[PDB]
Amino acid sequence: SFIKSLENRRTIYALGRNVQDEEKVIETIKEAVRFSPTAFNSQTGRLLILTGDAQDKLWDEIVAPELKAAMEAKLDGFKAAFGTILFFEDQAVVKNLQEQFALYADNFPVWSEQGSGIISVNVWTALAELGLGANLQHYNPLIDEAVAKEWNLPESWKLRGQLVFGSIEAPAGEKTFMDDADRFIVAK
Amino acid sequence: SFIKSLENRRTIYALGRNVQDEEKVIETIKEAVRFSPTAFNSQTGRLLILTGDAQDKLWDEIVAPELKAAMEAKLDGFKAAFGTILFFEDQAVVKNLQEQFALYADNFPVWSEQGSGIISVNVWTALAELGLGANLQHYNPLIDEAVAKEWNLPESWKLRGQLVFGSIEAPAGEKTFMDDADRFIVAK
Ligand SMILES: Cc1cc2nc3c(=O)[nH]c(=O)nc-3n(C[C@H](O)[C@H](O)[C@H](O)COP(=O)(O)O)c2cc1C
Ligand SMILES: Cc1cc2nc3c(=O)[nH]c(=O)nc-3n(C[C@H](O)[C@H](O)[C@H](O)COP(=O)(O)O)c2cc1C
Ligand SMILES: O=[N+]([O-])c1ccc(O)cc1
Ligand SMILES: O=[N+]([O-])c1ccc(O)cc1
Repeated sequence: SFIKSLENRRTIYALGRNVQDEEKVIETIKEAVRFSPTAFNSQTGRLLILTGDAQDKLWDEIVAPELKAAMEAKLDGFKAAFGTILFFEDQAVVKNLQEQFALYADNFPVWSEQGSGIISVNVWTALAELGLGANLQHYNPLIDEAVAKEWNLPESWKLRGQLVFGSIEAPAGEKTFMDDADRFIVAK
Repeated sequence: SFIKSLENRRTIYALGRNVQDEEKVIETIKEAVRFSPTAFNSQTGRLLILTGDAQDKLWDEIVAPELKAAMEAKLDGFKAAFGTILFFEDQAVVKNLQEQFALYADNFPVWSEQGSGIISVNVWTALAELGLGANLQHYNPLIDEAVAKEWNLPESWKLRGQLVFGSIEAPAGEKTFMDDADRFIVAK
């Protein structure tokens, strides 16, 4: 059931590294992105998938100093996770679409952002089906350059979000929902 | 399989009205939105679901004249569908979040757009699981006011997309995919 899959996906902050099959996890991440729709089939999403030492480096050597340097002028729960999936949008593709179809120039950035949300939650949900939890963070644009430098990423990759994932060590908290009447109108 | 569900969702342009259980369709649309994540659980998405006479009115009395009036200075494939789901984002909620958390003021519009993509494709995919096809159009902002007037929608609902849906009358066309090596980087 697809609806059940959606419902199974939740924000999980308590994450560990009790992950049985890392290759399957990577395969599933790629498939979730692969089968996600994008305007003009532009496929503007780009991923950096960090685990092990790279996961440690991101949070200890990049995020923490950047935050501390920023503040002045506990992230250990994130580091404890199995990995982080950093989602970017390729601005070179966006810009070329704007040039090729000048009529829709304003739309491509919008559709690109929508596309980021799309692939982020599809991956999030696919991981949840594997029994893994995740949470979505936004330390961009603060960590952008350090991440690009560390992993030699093209300048055209615009960081949009970081999905931290791993074994579920504590359940999701409570969540409320709007009144249906306030967000759905059905007309015959 | 969630991955299979993703793969089953495709753009279908040839749509009909051979829909067996309209109530189940409506239920599924609501559930897909309900169980979609949004920043701060803000639930900014709003839907207008048109079928029957309303579906006819949208395309004959709103979209076509607006387009023709615009051009001067065939949509029948869309009208032939069973319905249209118009996705909006509530700007009143966005603006209140900007006020309540001024630090993240710039992020909420971005996260709202991402949220629109998210609920759009979750609905799209849930409909596909029911055996229904759909396609996603963008005649906003051209039809915005006419739609708001016709169905008495709040001014704060910002139209983002229109998902046309119905029975599949012809299969999806061919689609290509990027090289994995050009969009996924895995680091240990
Ligand atoms: C576009 C988007 C941005 C989000 N930003 C953050 C964030 O920066 N930090 C965080 O901890 N959670 C973030 N969230 C998680 C939401 O708060 C969470 O999904 C929502 O409260 C619903 O809870 P659930 O994910 O358990 O279903 C974000 C979710 C979405 C869809
Ligand atoms: C954010 C977004 C905007 C899109 N805009 C349009 C559009 O305006 N008109 C249209 O016919 N298809 C539109 N598409 C459909 C894409 O072209 C289509 O999803 C992509 O080519 C992949 O094909 P598929 O949907 O069969 O998987 C849009 C898709 C997304 C995700
Ligand atoms: O014709 N159009 O306006 C389109 C067609 C496809 C698409 O992905 C976006 C816009
Ligand atoms: O603390 N934060 O920065 C947050 C927390 C939750 C959220 O949905 C967005 C931002």
